[PDB]
Amino acid sequence: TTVNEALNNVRAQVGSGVSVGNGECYALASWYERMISPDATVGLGAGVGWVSGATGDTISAKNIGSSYNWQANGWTVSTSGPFQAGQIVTLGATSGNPYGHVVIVEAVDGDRLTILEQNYGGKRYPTRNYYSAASYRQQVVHYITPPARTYRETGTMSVTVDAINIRRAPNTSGQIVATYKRGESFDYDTVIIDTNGYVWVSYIGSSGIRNYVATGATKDGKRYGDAWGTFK
Ligand SMILES: [Cl-]
Ligand SMILES: [Cl-]
Ligand SMILES: [Cl-]
Ligand SMILES: [Cl-]
Ligand SMILES: [Cl-]
Ligand code: NA
Ligand code: NA
Ligand code: NA
Repeated sequence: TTVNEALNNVRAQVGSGVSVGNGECYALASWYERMISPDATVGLGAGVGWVSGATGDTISAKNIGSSYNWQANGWTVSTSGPFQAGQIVTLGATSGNPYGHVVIVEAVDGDRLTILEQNYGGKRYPTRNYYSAASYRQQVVHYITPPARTYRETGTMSVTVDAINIRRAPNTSGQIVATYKRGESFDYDTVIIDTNGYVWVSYIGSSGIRNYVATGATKDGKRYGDAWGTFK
């Protein structure tokens, strides 16, 4: 899995309205890191930090750059930019939240940052927001720069999000064939569980080609957030 592929996976969370992991800002970053460094034994994604760097056995987003051993896994940390696609970025504390914030940089276009984040404005699900880099950099603490189980199952999925893309491959740049909308139901014959990625369901489509539908995030082989529909 490349940075681009992990990033594409986070992009595909946008619009789901469904929390990754426990809904905190750092759950999105943790999932993202895990996709890039799936075999790390220390770090945020691995759930092992310096006990000295935290208080009350709680995770504090503003301290994520100093509470976890990022360079153990080949990541680099800086207090200076510039912003780059693929970075994890931590932000200082403000009125209301003593723990600050953490996000993922999706893209940079001139002064425009495209930011992927969870639980920014009470919205405890992944969203895409735009910011001015000249403004945003003033709140940055750290810039953190990066370096499937399959089985048969005959089931029916009922979709409980606005829409899910249908794809020709089980990855998030497999280009859209169509979508399934909220409430709609469809049959599948195969389940694919990314160790760190998505639970996919799959079937052979009308034109004889196998199709794949993502149904929610996975981390370390288990669902990491609510499913995007119900199953029976
Ligand atoms: Cl320690
Ligand atoms: Cl360590
Ligand atoms: Cl701070
Ligand atoms: Cl289809
Ligand atoms: Cl096929
Ligand atoms: Na690794
Ligand atoms: Na998708
Ligand atoms: Na494709």
